[PDB]
Amino acid sequence: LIIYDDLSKQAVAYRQMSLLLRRPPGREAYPGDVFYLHSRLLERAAKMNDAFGGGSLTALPVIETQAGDVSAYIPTNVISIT
Amino acid sequence: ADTSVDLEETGRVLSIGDGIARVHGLRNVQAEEMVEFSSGLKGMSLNLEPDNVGVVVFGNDKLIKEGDIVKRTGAIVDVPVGEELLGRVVDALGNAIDGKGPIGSKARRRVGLKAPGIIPRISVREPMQTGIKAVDSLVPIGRGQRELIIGDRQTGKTSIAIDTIINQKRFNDGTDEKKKLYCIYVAIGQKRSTVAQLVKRLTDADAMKYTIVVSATASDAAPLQYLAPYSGCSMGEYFRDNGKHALIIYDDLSKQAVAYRQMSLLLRRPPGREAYPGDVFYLHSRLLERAAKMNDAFGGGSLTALPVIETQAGDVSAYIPTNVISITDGQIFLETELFYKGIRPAINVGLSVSRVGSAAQTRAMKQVAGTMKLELAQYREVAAFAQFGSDLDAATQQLLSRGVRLTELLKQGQYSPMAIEEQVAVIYAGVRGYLDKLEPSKITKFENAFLSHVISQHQALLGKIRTDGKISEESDAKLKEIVTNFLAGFEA
Amino acid sequence: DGQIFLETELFYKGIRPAINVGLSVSRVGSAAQTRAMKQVAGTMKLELAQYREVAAFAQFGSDLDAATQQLLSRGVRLTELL
Amino acid sequence: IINQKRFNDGTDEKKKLYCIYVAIGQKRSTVAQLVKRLTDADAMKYTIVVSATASDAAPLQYLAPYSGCSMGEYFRDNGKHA
Amino acid sequence: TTGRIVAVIGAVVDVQFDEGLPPILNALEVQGRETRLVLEVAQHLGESTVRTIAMDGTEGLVRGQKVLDSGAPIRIPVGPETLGRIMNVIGEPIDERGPIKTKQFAAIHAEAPEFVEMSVEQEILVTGIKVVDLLAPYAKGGKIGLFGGAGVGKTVLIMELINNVAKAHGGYSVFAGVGERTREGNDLYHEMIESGVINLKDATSKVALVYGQMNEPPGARARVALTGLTVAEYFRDQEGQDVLLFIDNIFRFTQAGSEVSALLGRIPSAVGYQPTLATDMGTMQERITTTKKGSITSVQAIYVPADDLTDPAPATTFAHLDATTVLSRAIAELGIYPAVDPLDSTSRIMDPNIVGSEHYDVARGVQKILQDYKSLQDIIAILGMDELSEEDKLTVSRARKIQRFLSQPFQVAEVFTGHLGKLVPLKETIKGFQQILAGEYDHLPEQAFYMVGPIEEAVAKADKLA
Amino acid sequence: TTGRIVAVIGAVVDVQFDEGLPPILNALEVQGRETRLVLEVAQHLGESTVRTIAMDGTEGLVRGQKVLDSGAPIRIPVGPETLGRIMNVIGEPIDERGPIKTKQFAAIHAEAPEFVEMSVEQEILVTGIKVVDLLAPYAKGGKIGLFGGAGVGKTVLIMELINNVAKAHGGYSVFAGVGERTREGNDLYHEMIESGVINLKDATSKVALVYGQMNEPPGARARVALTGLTVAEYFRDQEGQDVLLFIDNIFRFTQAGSEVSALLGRIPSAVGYQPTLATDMGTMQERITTTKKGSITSVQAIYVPADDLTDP
Ligand SMILES: Nc1ncnc2c1ncn2[C@@H]1O[C@H](COP(=O)(O)OP(=O)(O)NP(=O)(O)O)[C@@H](O)[C@H]1O
Ligand SMILES: Nc1ncnc2c1ncn2[C@@H]1O[C@H](COP(=O)(O)OP(=O)(O)NP(=O)(O)O)[C@@H](O)[C@H]1O
Ligand SMILES: [Mg+2]
Ligand SMILES: [Mg+2]
Repeated sequence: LIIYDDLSKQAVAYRQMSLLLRRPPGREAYPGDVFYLHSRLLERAAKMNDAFGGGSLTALPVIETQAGDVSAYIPTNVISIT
Repeated sequence: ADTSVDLEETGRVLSIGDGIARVHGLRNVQAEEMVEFSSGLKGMSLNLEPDNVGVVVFGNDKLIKEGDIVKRTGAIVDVPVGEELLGRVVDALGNAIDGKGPIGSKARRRVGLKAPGIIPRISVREPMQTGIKAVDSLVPIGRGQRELIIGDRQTGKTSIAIDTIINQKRFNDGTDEKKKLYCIYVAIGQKRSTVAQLVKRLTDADAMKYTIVVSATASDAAPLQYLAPYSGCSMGEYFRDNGKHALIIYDDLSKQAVAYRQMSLLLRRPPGREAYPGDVFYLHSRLLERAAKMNDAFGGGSLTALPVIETQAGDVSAYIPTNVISITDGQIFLETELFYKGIRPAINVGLSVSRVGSAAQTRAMKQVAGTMKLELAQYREVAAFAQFGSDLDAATQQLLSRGVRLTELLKQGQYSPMAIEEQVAVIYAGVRGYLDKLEPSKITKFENAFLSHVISQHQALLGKIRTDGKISEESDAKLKEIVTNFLAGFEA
Repeated sequence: DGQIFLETELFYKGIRPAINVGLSVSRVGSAAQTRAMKQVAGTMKLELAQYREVAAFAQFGSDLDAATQQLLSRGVRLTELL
Repeated sequence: IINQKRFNDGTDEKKKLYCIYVAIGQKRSTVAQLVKRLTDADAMKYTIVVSATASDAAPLQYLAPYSGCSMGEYFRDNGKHA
Repeated sequence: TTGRIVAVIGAVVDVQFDEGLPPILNALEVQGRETRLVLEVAQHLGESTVRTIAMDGTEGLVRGQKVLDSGAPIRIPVGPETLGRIMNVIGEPIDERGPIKTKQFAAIHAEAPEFVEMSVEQEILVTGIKVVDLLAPYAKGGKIGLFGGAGVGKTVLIMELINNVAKAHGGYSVFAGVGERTREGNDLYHEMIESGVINLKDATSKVALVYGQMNEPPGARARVALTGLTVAEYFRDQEGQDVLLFIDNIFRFTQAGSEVSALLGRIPSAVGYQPTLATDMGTMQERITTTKKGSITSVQAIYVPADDLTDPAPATTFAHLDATTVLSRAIAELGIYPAVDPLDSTSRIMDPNIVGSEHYDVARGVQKILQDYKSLQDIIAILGMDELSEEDKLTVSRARKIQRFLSQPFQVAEVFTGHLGKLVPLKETIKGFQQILAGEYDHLPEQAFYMVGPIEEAVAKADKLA
Repeated sequence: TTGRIVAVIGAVVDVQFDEGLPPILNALEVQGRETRLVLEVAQHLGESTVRTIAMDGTEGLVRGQKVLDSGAPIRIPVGPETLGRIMNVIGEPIDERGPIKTKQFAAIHAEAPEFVEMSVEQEILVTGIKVVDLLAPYAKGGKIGLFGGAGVGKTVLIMELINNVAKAHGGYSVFAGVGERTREGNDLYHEMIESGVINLKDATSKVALVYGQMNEPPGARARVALTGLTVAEYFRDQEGQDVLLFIDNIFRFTQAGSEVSALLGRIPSAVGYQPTLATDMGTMQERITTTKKGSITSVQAIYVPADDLTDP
């Protein structure tokens, strides 16, 4: 069982690099592949069949919202991701 | 040094993508001069730079590579015009898309022309008949005038246009050239099925014969959608400048707006209000000015415009809608709250006004619509209270009675337009009280009944309003005759 | 070192100068006043701030103990005086 | 500015308050009504009026607050109150 | 000397002069054109190149086409010989009656009158419009701004105002159509010929017309306001009279600027506007003024985009004004006309020392009774009127009667609202609203005050309802 | 021909050909990699360079690596033996069940039906379900918005629709999962076999599955809705069926395309969306209509953001 505390803060840490590598900015200054940053991280959690040992990884992302706004770009990403 | 390719009449293309093609050479092309590509595709020379020509592509950018040979045409973006288009469906450029061979075009006109100045005009006077009761009575449109259809999606916008087009056949079936009306329907950003299902409907109503359809649907390239209205506008101006009367319908400018916003943002022009470029007002300003009513010295021809605007959730204060309010000579609002209620056409009477269209209404209509507009505001004088039956006053309970009948009467079926005298006859019914007794549940049924009766039996009485353009004391009393005995006979 | 805020509502309601007693402040305070002004304005600002609040809360028809009637009577008079 | 007439028409020298009214990007006619108003009330005499009105180029309007603040600084540094 | 076009983007043209480079604001002439395409210089780009903003359509321009400096900014006819004549931005007449014959010409670019030249006289101008003359009354030779969103009542109000003041005026009048509808000129021209203010047979003509409607390209709309006000400038300085200047629409000046600013090579400001909005408006607006040599009464209708009164365009325009009359859609949709917001409109003249303390105390009373009604409007919005106190129930009832007594049937409104137009004398307006405030009419119904002239017509209107 | 990698930036790769250039939208094969990598030409930057958008991870890429133009857009297996198969955006079978042996391969891009090939008739696709056919009838060759996700048996309604079209009209269906969660992909797979529509033994299958999973780059999520549409387009024109096309979910197709336009470097439009939004929608949604040969009727699951219907 893994707990990413938190993904909103990794999203900030990624954004910095893109903006400074001079990749195009989007909504809230986030690059195009920030959905893609979290989509490939959280799909990695799965439950394998007895064919592959039957083991499992279970994911628990944390997202910090401001003023309860779950419609902010990053939260909107992770809500659909999960 | 050279014995082959020229750089004065030819280009090379330095880069292609984002819609624009940077062209190398073209030394003697003009601003907004049409150009050709090695793949048959045509472009507009929008930018003239020291080291390149910026060309807008009227089609799929995938067909163009770096190194393609670009050729001049010399003519500034022009379109095939004339009468050889009536009954045809063409693209934004003017090419036949109905597969019925080519146009036999004997004339061409520029897409980027200026509107007639102050002197070549005169205040609208000729009746542009919609065939819809609620419009022709309360929101009278005149020939040479711009009237806006505006409202949320799926509220009957398009239907007002088409019934007006179907309506004009009653004039074009005549021989009187000075009362006929030719039509142009410009489809932008729609579904190709919606356009195709429209020309079929127009055909099944013998309307297409006097109609030109310009189609640049959702699937078409963004600048095709951009060019489309202007192209067909010139096709309209032809009739205007010939002393004929034409009608253009832009369905719609909101979809042409996003198309041009795509162009401006791909071009990297400063995104402003709602990301729209600084000249989205201008985009619709220069176009709708071109609808005009010429004075007799200029030939007495008129271009009448009905542009369409799709609001989001009733928001008229929005950027694009407010602009078009400030372009057009009046509006027609279509509230979702009346449409999703059964009232069709869903015209907000308390918001829709036609500025220069009053002195272009039939006098016979003014005799009935004047005290209709008066009693309809007297009903709209807060009658939202509704539920009480007979628990209110005495003088105010009859205004609730009148209203709902004068409201039900304005309901009208699709694809069934009405002659101006056929309208003043059914409006006469409620406006005088000959419906006050009748159950509100029945007014629709009564109309069809009474309406086809005066069509069948009393063509003599109808012809005597039509010709006289006025409800004479003799016809008024002979009409009182008709409604009273029919009402008593009427089986609810 | 503080601000003076003016509202149209207060302006049109009659109050001129249209000073918002709640929003405006002075960071130097009584130290900027004569000992004559301090003897009459020493607690007046925080008094009227409490009055402006209890004025909009007491308009709900609730029977008011004389102690909150006293502050209501004083606040109306001092607003007219300024 | 008009309340300073008392202190400026008396013997007291360390109660003298000199005035700088700096107009930024305003209507010239308005600035003219203003200086008339002061001359009618005879307060204009102890009042410098720095003007960079709407018709003046932006770079000048940018500078006008600072310029008057130097003119105030003269009083500030040389034992006067502005 | 000659200059060659090296670049063409939109209405922004780049001309390269090998010999003697022309200065900023100079008017250039393009050769090889069917009609006079004027380019006005905006900047020097270096390397013998200038940047200019066109005065017409740029379609059909070849990279190389020769251009010739005219050693002067754009020049136009001025003086009495322009009265009864319509001209475009560059001075070319457009009423097809031959060219305009004068001796005197002027440049459409000029400095603003020096601080010394400003006037300080403040005197009221009666209009006969109740909502205006009471709460935000215009002053002779003052700056009048008519704010309004799309279709709210500007062009109708400014037309009524002409019919009221311009017709019954001794001196001359200048109208400047800026970026509005072309038929709005064909309406005004034929209506004015009819009223005699424009005379075609002789030259007793009183109004001068200049147009640059929404058919004209940005460049033309950008400078056409200057054209008009320059015609007005002359009648103020060179003849020293009472000029009336009318402008519709003043927004199209900054809008046109917005359209070219991008291409000029600026970086976009707020709302994607020209960064130069602040000063672009200043230098142009400060000219439209009353001086010590003459007086201009300036009525300028102001288009508000997206009903946003905070948009940099209408919000910067306030600062240039003496009287602001704000038209509100909400008011209009309540069937109140003129749709003037009686609490957002202000006049610098509202000072008991000018209008009289009797005028002032009725204006401050009407505003107080309306501000109180507006502040109760959030409680009645949910509860309904039934729930108010017996003290407040009265103030509501009066404020509503006042609201409708602020509405008025205009003479230009006749030909579609069916009601006979009305002008109300100032003593009748003040005495009118005093009586409603005094409680003399607490018995008359509200609708009796709706769309009537003097207060004596409310009494008449109430009697009708039997 | 051959081109070299000049630039690798995130999911956007630049490739320089010496001689002739691949037209915009032509698929590119990156050589020497572990699996298959496709680069879709988006722009021509000049100087014989193209700007491509990858459909898979761009790690381990060397500047100068040889890239092959396929001379055509992204070509995918089409034909009856694509039914009961899980496909990805580039045609590859992702069900580990052996390569899809179809006779024809078709490019995922193609122009919308001409004005002449349109159906002037408006007909009703009878679903067999009562609520639908009576109150909210589906238009044959139209487009239907499906509101609300799982927890009410969304998956079922879809499957029954597949069954009943195959039953009543003899027309196949295609599920295009845009932004499919891999758990939900697996779960939807076995739910279709367990119920009868996918037949792992014989050829009685009624659906073709295309999966644009979430853990795939914006290029793959933006184009999979086409890879599904093209498999459905075969059954409209080549076999003349009344086809059924499921997109779940359409919003993640819009957000996919917004990411791409954000990546290429285009100035964003209103609310952060792409400037090409109108067309990005038009060039796909206009392939879904009734032609002379057949018809595709599409059911699309919609996500509305901030429950805002005015959201672009
Ligand atoms: N008078 C009428 N009576 C009955 N139905 C009507 C009437 N007018 C329109 N409709 C129906 O209502 C729907 C909307 O009409 P329409 O002319 O498409 O308005 P619209 O605003 O142009 N829709 P859209 O352009 O897609 O946003 C159509 O599907 C018609 O079937
Ligand atoms: N005093 C009035 N009485 C009655 N109706 C009025 C009055 N003023 C305006 N209206 C109506 O409201 C509309 C708006 O008038 P208008 O003069 O066009 O304002 P506007 O802000 O200049 N319009 P626009 O230039 O398009 O933004 C007109 O069509 C009139 O029918
Ligand atoms: Mg429609
Ligand atoms: Mg107007």
